[PDB]
Amino acid sequence: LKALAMLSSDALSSVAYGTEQILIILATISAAAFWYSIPIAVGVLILLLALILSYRQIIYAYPQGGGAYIVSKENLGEKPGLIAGGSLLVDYILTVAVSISAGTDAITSAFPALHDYHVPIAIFLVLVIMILNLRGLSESASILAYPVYLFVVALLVLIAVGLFKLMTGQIDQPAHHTSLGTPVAGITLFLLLKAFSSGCSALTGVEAISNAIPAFKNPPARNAARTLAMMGILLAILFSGITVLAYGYGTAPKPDETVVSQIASETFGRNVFYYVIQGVTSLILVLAANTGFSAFPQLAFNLARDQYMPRMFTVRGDRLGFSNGIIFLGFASIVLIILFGGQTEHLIPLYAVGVFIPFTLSQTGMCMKWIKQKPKGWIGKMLINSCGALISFMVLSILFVTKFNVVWPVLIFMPIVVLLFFAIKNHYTAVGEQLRIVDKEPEEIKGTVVIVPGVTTVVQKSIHYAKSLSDQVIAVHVSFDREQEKKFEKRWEELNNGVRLVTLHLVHPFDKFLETVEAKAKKEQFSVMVLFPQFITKKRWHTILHNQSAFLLRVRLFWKKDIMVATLPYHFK
Amino acid sequence: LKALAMLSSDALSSVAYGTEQILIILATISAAAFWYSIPIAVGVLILLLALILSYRQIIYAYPQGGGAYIVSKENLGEKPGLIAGGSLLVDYILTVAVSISAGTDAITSAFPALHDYHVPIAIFLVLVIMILNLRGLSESASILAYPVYLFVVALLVLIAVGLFKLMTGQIDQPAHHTSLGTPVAGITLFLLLKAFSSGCSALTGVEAISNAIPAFKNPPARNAARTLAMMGILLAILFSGITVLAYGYGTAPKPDETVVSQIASETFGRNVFYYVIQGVTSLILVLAANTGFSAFPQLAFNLARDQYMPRMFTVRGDRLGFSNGIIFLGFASIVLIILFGGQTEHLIPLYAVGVFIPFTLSQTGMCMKWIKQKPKGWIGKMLINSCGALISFMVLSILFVTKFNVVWPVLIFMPIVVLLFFAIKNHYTAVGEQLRIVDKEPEEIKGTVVIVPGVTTVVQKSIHYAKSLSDQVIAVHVSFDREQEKKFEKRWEELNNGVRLVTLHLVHPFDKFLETVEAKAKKEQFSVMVLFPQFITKKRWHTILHNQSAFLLRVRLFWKKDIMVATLPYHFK
Ligand SMILES: [K+]
Ligand SMILES: [K+]
Ligand SMILES: [K+]
Ligand SMILES: [K+]
Ligand SMILES: [K+]
Ligand SMILES: [K+]
Repeated sequence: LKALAMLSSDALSSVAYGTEQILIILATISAAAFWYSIPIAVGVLILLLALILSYRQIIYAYPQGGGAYIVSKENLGEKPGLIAGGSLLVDYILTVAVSISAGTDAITSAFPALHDYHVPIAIFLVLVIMILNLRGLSESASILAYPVYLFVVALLVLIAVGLFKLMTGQIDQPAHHTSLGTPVAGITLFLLLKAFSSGCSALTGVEAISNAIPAFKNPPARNAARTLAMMGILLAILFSGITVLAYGYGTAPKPDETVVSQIASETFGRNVFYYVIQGVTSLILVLAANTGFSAFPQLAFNLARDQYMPRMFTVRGDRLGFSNGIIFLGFASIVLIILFGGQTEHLIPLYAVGVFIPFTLSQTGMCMKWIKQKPKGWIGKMLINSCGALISFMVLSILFVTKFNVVWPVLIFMPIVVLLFFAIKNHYTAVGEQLRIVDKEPEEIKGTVVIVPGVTTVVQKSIHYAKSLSDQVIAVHVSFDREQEKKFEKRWEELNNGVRLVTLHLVHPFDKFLETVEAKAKKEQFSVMVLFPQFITKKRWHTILHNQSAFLLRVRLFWKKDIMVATLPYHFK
Repeated sequence: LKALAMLSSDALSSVAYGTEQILIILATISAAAFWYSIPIAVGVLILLLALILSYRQIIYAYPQGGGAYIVSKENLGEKPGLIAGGSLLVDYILTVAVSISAGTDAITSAFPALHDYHVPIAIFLVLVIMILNLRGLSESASILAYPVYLFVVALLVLIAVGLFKLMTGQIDQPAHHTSLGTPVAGITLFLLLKAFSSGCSALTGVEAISNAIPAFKNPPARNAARTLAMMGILLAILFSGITVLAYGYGTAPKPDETVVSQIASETFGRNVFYYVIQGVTSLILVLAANTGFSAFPQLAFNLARDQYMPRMFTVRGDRLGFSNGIIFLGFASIVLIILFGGQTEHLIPLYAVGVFIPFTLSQTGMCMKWIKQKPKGWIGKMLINSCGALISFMVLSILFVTKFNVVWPVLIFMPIVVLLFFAIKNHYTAVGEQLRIVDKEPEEIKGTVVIVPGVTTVVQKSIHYAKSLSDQVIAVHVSFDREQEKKFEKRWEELNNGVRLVTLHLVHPFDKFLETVEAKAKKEQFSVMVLFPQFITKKRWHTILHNQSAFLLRVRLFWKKDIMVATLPYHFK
């Protein structure tokens, strides 16, 4: 069909948290008489129109379509362009944190008795999304694509009946502010732009369609651009309908419920249809967290090349770093939920800074790319991108110069990631310049000893493979607290074996024996090799509790020694 | 010297949380007119006297001295005796959780501005104790032994000056209840015994001196018994002094501060000496969490024998399961802090149930051991242990029949641990009966092939070791997205090599090639062996980002195949 839902779930889920909650909280904490919801909503829609035309330009200029990092690096260089990668990391961590925190704030308003603990509902929803991305690995075409349609039709029919109730001359909240003009004391243009900055976080979703272009099965232009156009107009009318209903009634920002909850409550009764609205909004915020997890590894893959991430992300979702990426994203999301509670009123400036550093850098890089050449309608596209850069930059600077008590994790976390990316690049240059040389051949050692550490079928199998693979093999076993080691040697010899054994009488005597046999290795020009066994079950749960003592301990011991180890599996059946 | 501090830190740290906070909370939530602090404190001291004489009996009967599990198993059997192990696990998890939660509740009363977030101070203190037990591994003789002395002398001089202020005829809180008699309506004997149960958790520390007997360097009897006697009398007079001061003033249980904070505040001003009391009480609660971590692995070692835990705990602190034990204890402590907040008002019945299942089972097992024989003063020791069992059992049943909204993790978590211990014992019996047989020798395969997966110094070293160790060796390398594989074979051959190569054109073609070469292994009676390289750095941080793609992926691939692998280290220098 179409399948725009895996990206529209990140886009149009912001009609619940960063729209009326944060904006109306700032307007009430000024003077408790708000009427600037409609002009700031129109200003946010104007900034949305600027961003959707700028990303139409970026998609029409890149059919490859990797947005917000590749353009920044290739049109800014190295020291910038990489900060776009760091801020997309902060945006991914915070989109799963903020989407889950607003999901719990919209699920502890249908059943408000469990609002005492709602930090450990957030960690539970992060954990079930992390599990269903790890072991389930669904990525299906029904569960990820039906609730966005249900949400759009649900909020549409709610906006229809709510504007119908606000119409036909009926008052449904007799307390109501003015309509036109009537300024209120204690309100500056600085505070109005403060509310415009904090309420600008409704449009943090178009980055998802600019960062997840491929698998369209058509020409890339004129199709994904029109998908982005439909998503932009749907977010526009949805956010405008929710803010015109919240200005329509009283709708104070109560510190236990959201704004869409109060809209549904005073619109269509307490509990008849209201439960499907809170249900579908919790589901949509959960799917937005899933889109954050799903769009992590494309950034990780675009940064693994050019030697900035660990190298393991080069396979693009063939399960190497997808596990480590999912675990890191979940752990940083959980520690941010813990540091900020299940609040979704403090994390919104963090998430907006994390999404409006990449918009700024992407627009500046597109501006420099359009100032490099003058091909086709030059000054118009240049002014569109530069004005978008200006308005995103003033949004970032307003969100940074205040709320500085919450955005200290960005100022800490960004130079750590930039310094680490520089260190990984320097390390891979040093490895590529020290390694990849032309040398000679070694001694051609022509002789190898095989060491193996009760008389057991696995022990006799491993010592048979030892005698097959080499000669002069040595069996050892650690002996303590009794006299049975002489009895063990006795029953060994007169039961099965005739091979050589040199027992001992824990780590320290073992590394002493290995150091002595390494002393009998260098001038003798003969190498050394230790063979281990491994017990392998069938039920896949007994990976623990069988071999993870000797294996882990002696593999930890077997560094700085230059002795090759080997494992032989038994595979219990 | 003496060094009783590593156990007295768990014992006499309970003068801050489970003494006046919980007891006075229950007494005020009845009727807000409490005078039953003194009789319930005397009843708790009588139960302390019973427990200290019963543990003097257990220590005098066992110079080996492993308490609360070994006596329960060897005098009750298997299905009981093991529940003592499960409840000591719940007691260790909850002693680190409750000690850290009371530590934060006593550090957000000296500087109360940071009382907004005090769940993430608890996780930070659990993490710094987990780190200082993992990598630091201090176990010193000054940092773990000076603050217990400082705490005892601090609370002693505070109790001295506070009773001096309550004396010399001066009122320091003009609101004061009655002294003798004067009953209050809304108070039953059921609620008085409820307060006795919830306030019985002051004496949850003598288990630490009953579970950590050795390293005394003397005769075991008459020395550790007198150490336990001094600890018992110190907890007795300390808890009695704190409760007589809290009855001396008003001392309501305010929901932001502790009881020792209000005692110090109305006793010796707001901030002159009061900061050293809150400092030393936070330090002592931190050291009690450290004692929980330190006394985990002795239980783990007494349960690893007799085939109930994973086998890796047999070395008794030689760093095998000490890491996994510390990580599990920290993770379960953190998830209990998260589920219950930084409250230390809900977790106290959980921790008291977790400490009063083992006291009950230990006293019942000692009673059956003293009913087996009639050696020396039979009926007196029998009645002492049976009365201790009765009073601990009624404390457990009162704490279980109410506060059932908080002790559902015990009723869930205990059959899971008992079922898992039964499953591990059954699994080791099945392994011991299927393995350890007498069989014949295999084919004596007499021929082995060596497989190794750019032309590199590590590649040429590994292929030289391959040619040295065996013949007919095969080099493979995965080839994709270009034509250079023919160029790679070309430059391989006319640059250095003359060995055999069979290239291919990710997991699926690799396991196809391994399945085909395994098909060329069985009727041919020749085995197969894959050699890997490993890059080893010097700075110890580059364990990641070098080899953890191919190693992890293909070792995951190399199950169900019966093919021995081998790693060869480079060790960058
Ligand atoms: K979202
Ligand atoms: K985003
Ligand atoms: K996104
Ligand atoms: K404690
Ligand atoms: K204990
Ligand atoms: K303890």
